[PDB]
Amino acid sequence: SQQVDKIKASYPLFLDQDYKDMLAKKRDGFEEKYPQDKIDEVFQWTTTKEYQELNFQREALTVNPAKACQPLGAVLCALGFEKTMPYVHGSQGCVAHFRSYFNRHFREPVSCVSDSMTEDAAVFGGQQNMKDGLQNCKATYKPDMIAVSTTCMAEVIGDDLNAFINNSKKEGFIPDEFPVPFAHTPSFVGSHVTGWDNMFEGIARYFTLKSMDDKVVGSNKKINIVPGFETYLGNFRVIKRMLSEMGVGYSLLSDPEEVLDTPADGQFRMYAGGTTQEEMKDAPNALNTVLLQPWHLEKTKKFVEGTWKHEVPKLNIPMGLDWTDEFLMKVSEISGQPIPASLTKERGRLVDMMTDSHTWLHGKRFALWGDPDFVMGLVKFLLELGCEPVHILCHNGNKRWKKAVDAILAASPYGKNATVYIGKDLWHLRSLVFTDKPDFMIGNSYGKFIQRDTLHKGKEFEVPLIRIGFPIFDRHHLHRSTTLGYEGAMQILTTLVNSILERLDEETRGMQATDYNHDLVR
Amino acid sequence: SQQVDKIKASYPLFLDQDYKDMLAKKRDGFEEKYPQDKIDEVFQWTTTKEYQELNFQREALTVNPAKACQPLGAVLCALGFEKTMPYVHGSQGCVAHFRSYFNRHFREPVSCVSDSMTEDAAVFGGQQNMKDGLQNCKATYKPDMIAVSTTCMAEVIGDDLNAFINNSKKEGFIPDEFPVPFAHTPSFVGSHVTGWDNMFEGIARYFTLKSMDDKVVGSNKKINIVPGFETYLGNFRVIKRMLSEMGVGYSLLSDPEEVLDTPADGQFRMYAGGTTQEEMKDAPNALNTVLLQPWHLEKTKKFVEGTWKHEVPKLNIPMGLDWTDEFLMKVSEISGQPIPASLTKERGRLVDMMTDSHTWLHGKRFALWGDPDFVMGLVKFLLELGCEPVHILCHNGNKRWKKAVDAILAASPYGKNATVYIGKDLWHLRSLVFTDKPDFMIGNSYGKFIQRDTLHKGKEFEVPLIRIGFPIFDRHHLHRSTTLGYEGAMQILTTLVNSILERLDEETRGMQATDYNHDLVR
Amino acid sequence: GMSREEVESLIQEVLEVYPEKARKDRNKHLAVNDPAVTQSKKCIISNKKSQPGLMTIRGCAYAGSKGVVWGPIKDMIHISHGPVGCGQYSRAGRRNYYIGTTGVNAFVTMNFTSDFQEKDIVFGGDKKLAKLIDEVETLFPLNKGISVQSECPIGLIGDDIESVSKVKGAELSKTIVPVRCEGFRGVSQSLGHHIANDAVRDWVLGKRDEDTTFASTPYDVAIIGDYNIGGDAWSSRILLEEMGLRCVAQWSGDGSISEIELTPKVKLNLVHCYRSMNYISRHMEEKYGIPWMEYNFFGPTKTIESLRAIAAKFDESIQKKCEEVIAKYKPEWEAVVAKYRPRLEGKRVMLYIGGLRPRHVIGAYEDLGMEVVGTGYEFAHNDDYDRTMKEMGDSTLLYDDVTGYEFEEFVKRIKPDLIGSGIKEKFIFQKMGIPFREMHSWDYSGPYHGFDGFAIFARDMDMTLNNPCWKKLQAPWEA
Amino acid sequence: GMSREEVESLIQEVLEVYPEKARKDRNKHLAVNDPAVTQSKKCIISNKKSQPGLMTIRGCAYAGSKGVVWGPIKDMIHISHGPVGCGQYSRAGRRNYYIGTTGVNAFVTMNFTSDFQEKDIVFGGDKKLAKLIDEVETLFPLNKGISVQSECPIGLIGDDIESVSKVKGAELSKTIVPVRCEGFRGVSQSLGHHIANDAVRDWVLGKRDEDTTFASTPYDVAIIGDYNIGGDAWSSRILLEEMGLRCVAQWSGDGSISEIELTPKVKLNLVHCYRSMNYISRHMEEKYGIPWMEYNFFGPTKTIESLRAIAAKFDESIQKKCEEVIAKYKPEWEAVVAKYRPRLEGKRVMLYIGGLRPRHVIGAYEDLGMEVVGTGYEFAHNDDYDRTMKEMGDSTLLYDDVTGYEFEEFVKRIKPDLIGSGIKEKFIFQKMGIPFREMHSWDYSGPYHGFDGFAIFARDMDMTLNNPCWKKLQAPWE
Ligand code: ICS
Ligand code: ICS
Ligand SMILES: [Ca+2]
Ligand SMILES: [Ca+2]
Repeated sequence: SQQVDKIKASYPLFLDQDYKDMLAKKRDGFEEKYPQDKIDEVFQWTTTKEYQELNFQREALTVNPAKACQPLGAVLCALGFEKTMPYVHGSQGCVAHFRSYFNRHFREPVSCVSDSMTEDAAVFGGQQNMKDGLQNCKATYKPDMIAVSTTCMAEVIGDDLNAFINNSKKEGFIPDEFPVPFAHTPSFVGSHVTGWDNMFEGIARYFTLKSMDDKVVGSNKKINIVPGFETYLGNFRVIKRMLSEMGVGYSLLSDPEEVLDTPADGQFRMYAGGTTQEEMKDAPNALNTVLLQPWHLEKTKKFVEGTWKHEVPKLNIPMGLDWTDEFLMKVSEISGQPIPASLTKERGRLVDMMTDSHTWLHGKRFALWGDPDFVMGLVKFLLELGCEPVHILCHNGNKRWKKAVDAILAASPYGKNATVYIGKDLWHLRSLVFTDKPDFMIGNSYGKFIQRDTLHKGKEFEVPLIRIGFPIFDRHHLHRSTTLGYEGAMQILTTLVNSILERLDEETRGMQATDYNHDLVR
Repeated sequence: SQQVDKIKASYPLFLDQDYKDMLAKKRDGFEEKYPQDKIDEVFQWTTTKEYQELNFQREALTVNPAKACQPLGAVLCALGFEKTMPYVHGSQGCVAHFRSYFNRHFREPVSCVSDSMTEDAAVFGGQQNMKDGLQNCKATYKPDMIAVSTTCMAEVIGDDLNAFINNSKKEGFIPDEFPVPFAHTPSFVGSHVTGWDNMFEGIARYFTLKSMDDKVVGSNKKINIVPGFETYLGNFRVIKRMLSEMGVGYSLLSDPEEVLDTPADGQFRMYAGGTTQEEMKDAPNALNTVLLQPWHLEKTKKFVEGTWKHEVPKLNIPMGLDWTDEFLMKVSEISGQPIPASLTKERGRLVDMMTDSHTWLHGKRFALWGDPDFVMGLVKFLLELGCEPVHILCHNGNKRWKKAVDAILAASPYGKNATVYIGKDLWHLRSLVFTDKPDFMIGNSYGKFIQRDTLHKGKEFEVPLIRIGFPIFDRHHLHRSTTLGYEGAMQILTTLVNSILERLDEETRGMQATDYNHDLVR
Repeated sequence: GMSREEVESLIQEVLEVYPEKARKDRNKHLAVNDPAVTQSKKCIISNKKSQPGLMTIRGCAYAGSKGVVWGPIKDMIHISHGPVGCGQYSRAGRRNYYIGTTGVNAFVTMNFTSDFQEKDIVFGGDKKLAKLIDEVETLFPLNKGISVQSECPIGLIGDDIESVSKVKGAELSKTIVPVRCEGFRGVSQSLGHHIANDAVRDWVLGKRDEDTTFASTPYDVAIIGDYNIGGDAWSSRILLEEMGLRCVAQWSGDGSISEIELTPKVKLNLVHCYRSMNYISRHMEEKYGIPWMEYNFFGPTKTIESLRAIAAKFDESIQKKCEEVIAKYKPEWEAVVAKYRPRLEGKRVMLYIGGLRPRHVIGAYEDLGMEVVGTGYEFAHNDDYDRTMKEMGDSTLLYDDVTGYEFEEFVKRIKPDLIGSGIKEKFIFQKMGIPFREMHSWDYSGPYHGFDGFAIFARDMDMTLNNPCWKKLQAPWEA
Repeated sequence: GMSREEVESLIQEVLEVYPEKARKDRNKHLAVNDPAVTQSKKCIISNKKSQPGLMTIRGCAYAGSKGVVWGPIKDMIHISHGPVGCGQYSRAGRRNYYIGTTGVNAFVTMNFTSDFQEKDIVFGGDKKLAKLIDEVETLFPLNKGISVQSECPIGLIGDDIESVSKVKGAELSKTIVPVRCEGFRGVSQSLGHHIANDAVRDWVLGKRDEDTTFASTPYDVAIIGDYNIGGDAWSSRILLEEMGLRCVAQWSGDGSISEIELTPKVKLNLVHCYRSMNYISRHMEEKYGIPWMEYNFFGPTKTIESLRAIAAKFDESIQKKCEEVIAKYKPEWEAVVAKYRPRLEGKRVMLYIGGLRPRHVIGAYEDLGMEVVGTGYEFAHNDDYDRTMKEMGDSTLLYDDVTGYEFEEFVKRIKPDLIGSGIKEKFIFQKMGIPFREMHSWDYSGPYHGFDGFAIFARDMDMTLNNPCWKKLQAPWE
């Protein structure tokens, strides 16, 4: 039933007695459900050390991964170029999924096309799909460039992207000088971050590989910036803002920030902003090339160093206090521009926030996961704040990275109870947050079901989720935020200290029970 | 007792059985406490319509006010001037309180002096305190200017600030041309906002009243901006940024943003930034003067119109979509500068967020309070979002304001169940949120005890607080936020829609009970 | 609206952008309705391959199987067999509601996968799948069966998931269902349905063929093809049991394996989503003699019609409980109409959805006095188009497997008041200042089925279509 | 550290900035300790008027009455009588913890006010105050008393709150306490303590003089002057009751009016804060014959000293239970020293607090191997400075009613490792890169009293003094 002036959606409609009774009938009558004491018993068991050891002995089964696949990254990378259509050579179902994925995170349009290879092409190849696809897509959506990647079908059957695109040009499907950079991006190698590197390396190669003769390092006086797989708008904006604040000539190579934030003014803009072709062609003439997310831009680094001859500096992601300092001093050194008083002040302001807020941060224990650069930055900042990262999880992490993180933890007294996990998933993490309970999790939306699990054991066991990373599907507009620089450091600190203060208020809100510590001032 | 490796502070130390037992002893033996059943019965009664009617019949008693006193406002105003010392003529206890107040909200130093009038001066006047005070303050803290206000003691005994300051100059306690503007700021007239208005008018007068002869309207090509009592740093910053983005010459008159956000770099800076003396002197030469918070800048308006001959435009506070539009169009009109592509896009971006977020906002019911301009702006923005502002409270509001707000509510279908209350306090508000429960409260920290009260009646009765206003004492760094312009609109929208989504997650977090509606995507 | 000649020119104009091969194909999938025409094949073709590079909205056969049919079945563990992507992108994307203790006895929102790496591709994943099954068994002991939802590379590398399934099935005494729903098979989510229905038939449905212990009644029915989006299947069931019927199974929203195994014991299969489950329904009739009928629980008009059609298959006791149910909900839906119809009357809706809804929702719109001026399906066959042409007005637009470009251009011309489609369309139209409702996920709202869903549907249409945000897209200095 | 000649030169130098009149005064309020000096009046004066315009840290007599003494008393409603400021600035500012149902039977965090307007100043607020009493009675029926806390203008306009209180007191059969704590009286919070202790004596304390129905025991005590910041009084009480005593009242943290009324029945008054409550203690000895003693529950050393002194006032049975209390907590505080002392050993603290703590906390700093190199009070009298000069080392700095400018200049030179003072100082010294602990509000931590408090105190001093934030203040490119 419904009261027309107070209409109920699924919550709380299905709590009505009449739906409760019907749901009870369904269960008893037909579901053959395990008794609730047995469900209770099995629940308690999934929370134990015994279960955790069995859990960590998995070799074949992944449960609740914390990565996506390569072509997702290649798409994101491709969206940062001017009037560019991401074009994934293979099965169409992939592209539906990529699009919806980013749609839910950015709440924006995400344009991408497939060439809809089917079982036909799984046997005779998808050469025809690429000729007709390239031709179709250029004619219909009029990009100035098509940036091609691959799904696991095309990989497995061995489609030669290079030959397929060259033959598309030779038979007249697209014009000879129409830019079609590409990259094989197999979903069974690495992760989404690896596809971004592969795509970027493909585009740099397309525009520079055969034109190196006329290039001179430093002749354009700019510093190239490669952002890597980046899904906060504020990160791109902060990096541009700081560099213009220092007077530093720069080229941000893959810049999606406009096309992921077009205005609602009566018109749909399929393409906005983005790194220009001329910027990619002129990039070799930069003073140097700075990689924001070096742990998944290794292929790109090898090309930049090997072909462009740039001496890529050994910089961590510019996250937290020390690493943003290091970034800025390095930009200053390469460019000859001093760090201006405005950025010195912003730094000092960040320090000031640390000083006001240290007493609530001190010793707080976190579990956290994400992509390798993001995770190490977050670990570094947590240590700077006097917090204890306990459970550090990177599903797409590697052994070299894990070593680097372990050394970071070892340089600090706050790292002493920290373990770094590579190759493990959110079902592994769920065990850790029961067996060695932290104060909070820092992660993406998937983490909500861990928190749900912990609360089921008891209120005292609940570990609340602080949403920082990708994807965030269950809150609005957080993709507009900043994690990089002094700016993002300020935003993280604020969210951390206030998450702690909100949770304290919750714990002390009980009239005549806990509200003795319910202070107006904190 | 304590376990040395897991030390407990007051929460949760006093929940231990031996403290519980001891607290039980103290009550039974000595407190002669009312029985719990009787506390429960009286509590239930405070939640009822019958109690509300008695509650709203108060004429003499105020309980939990939502305003402060004039000189608070005068101090904030004075802090926005270059190397200025706020100086309150009267009792020292007022200044200790003013400082501490602002210290907790800003978590910064707040410098201000008293001339420490005592019972001696309550009888012979505080003329000696002002002569010694002005001299001591100038010599010790070296301001370039001392901006004087009064406490209720000085008002009641009738100290003539004008003659005391002139006699200070005449007898050589401070130089003749040392700037000493003043304003009488009686705490038993209006509120903190009225104090800001009196101080500002006093400084404007000091610097222009006798030099009007050579002034020509619009000869400097600037627009003066008077901000009113403002305690979010982002508001000052946003207004400046937008105006500079339009290429508009401006003078922000009272600009505390620097002194309220100095870096922690090894040095204490008593004074930073702020409107210069030459700026105040040259203000009459502006094209016009814009009052960002006109409902408490009435005295300033009379002076600006009557003496400077500016045709102060009839603008509301630049809050939400329509009113930021109006502000920008008025600035463009006065200045001759067009609104730039970047501001049109920012506006379009705000609209886009509204469109993405409308389905969770629609019909949500708010109770809310604050200073008149802030409250009307918030009411206006809620209406734009499709939300219903049900209980609108302004303790320092007046009848003309309430009429203006009532007209705003009648222009919208979303205003239909709204009532605006002036002269009422947070004890009045607490009754309203029981008898006619909204979804949230939007207010300052004091609101946290209302939420505590509602949760005591039952979880289904809890009204959560969303902190927007002044003071906010129980969260860190919110005073760095923005409530004005499209920027502030974006921050308010994001906080609203996520507070709704956080509360929904809380309600649906119950395993096998409510977690059917615990969606990864919202 | 538009004349037949105008729409027909709209089609021709939109198609002039394409190269000739894509143009000649596209032409066949865009029709101007004639509601007399009972043979859909006269006006429009369907269920063919997508043209390359045209930004189809279609999904794949894995989505049809795992995402749509098998996924929801709450007390089985469903394995995404392949690389990490597909399972991750579908994980908890679809609001197939259920009651359970997730991670203990129910597993719907979780993503189990084999996470294929290069060693598995080159040397096959059959030994990995076998060890995966033992791992699932140790860690999720209360699961009541497992399925293995094949992603693209499985069939391409020559893996034998059927053999693993029967070997491990025997070893553990457990139902393990191999599904060959690889994304290159077929042309859309549709073949996945078919594949999935064929896997239920072969590995599950037969299990109680010789079991005579279920105590059946004359009033036993199954809800076939309702995946309980926001609770729709719940809000449907309550009406059927108020009418005196016994709903033995739900396929597959809030669905259990036991309820699927008991379905051959019912007297009637009540099929909502014909597209997805007409396969198994035909099988159950051939094998068990169980009749089936199509129904529609969208808006009061259709619900009332269905309730009465369903009752008429039974005896008079059911037929008059029917009239009692209808009398009970009369004041509730009449109040929803009285409140909302005046707010929506005359407003024009364009739809694009998957295989049912583009027709099934039309009555609900008409019950609020709205007009569906356009509709279409990503993956329908011509038997869906037969059923649609009657439900649409003369000269309305029909589009099959619409491209992004086309749909955008159709909107610009038709200028509807309200679009209902999916997540990859919503943000596009919002920016053009056209109200958009998501008509798969219900924008996180619903249920929309039954009398209780109607009230939500009406509230939702109004909350969006008349929202204050839509007046604000022009900067006032560009008027 | 510094030679006497250096500190003495420091004083001179800082004072050169003042005009001659402020210079000659300030000189008398700043001293270089000599810990043999038993008579504080030889080295430094106190409890005089503030120099105008020097940015004193001092508060007012209202704050000493309402904020400090009466405010905490949980089951009475306390009225801020005057304009809207004062009650608003001290609403919930002070962490005087209590157990109750706020708005229903307890009222500590609420702000009740007459909100004076112009009509009230011009014509008086006596009829308003009488109508306010009746509205409190209707809306908060479970209140057990009312106080009326005069703000500045009350005395200035000639209002008669005493007569209102007797009249309404009689009509309603309720204790209504007029308090003349207007902020121009005195020179600081101090006079407010006095004024408030005199209002307790006159309107409340004598109420059960002729009531003999209380069942007393040989072991009945009251905790006088612990306002239970963060639970400090609770964390004191547990120890006294573990030692076998019966704590009848707490004045006034978690305090009830009936516990104040029963206090004349006790055997001994345990006075923590001498400054604020020596007045009433002296009264209870004169009138009731009840002895009183000072104690100190800050750190293990002082607490052990205090438990044993308290015990020795009673029989062998209490003295025995004492040694059992001490025995039980020995491992707990020893583990706190083992853990934290090595982290804080040799660190130098500068203090500036109100009227007790600047001396009372010194033993707890020393128990962690720390040195208090400087201390002072906003509103001490010379009886406080007497008790301080022994507790401080040779050549340490002493300051009374320190100005902002002074305290800053003193830190620049002394360069302590840690400064502990109030909210209006914290943010200044943080920007200087000096660790800072709030020593009124405990920085939202605590309790610090007793053995449970020590563990928190120690954790807190370490968490701040060794925090990683302090090494980051200088940009690396400078
Ligand atoms: S199944 Fe089909 S697409 Fe019949 S694949 Fe799809 S939950 Fe749609 S139009 Mo998303 S045939 Fe169900 C469907 Fe319709 S996912 Fe849902 S909404 S009624
Ligand atoms: S009462 Fe007093 S100022 Fe003895 S007015 Fe003050 S809660 Fe201080 S040094 Mo704030 S005499 Fe208590 C005091 Fe000491 S407020 Fe607290 S800390 S021990
Ligand atoms: Ca958007
Ligand atoms: Ca600060």
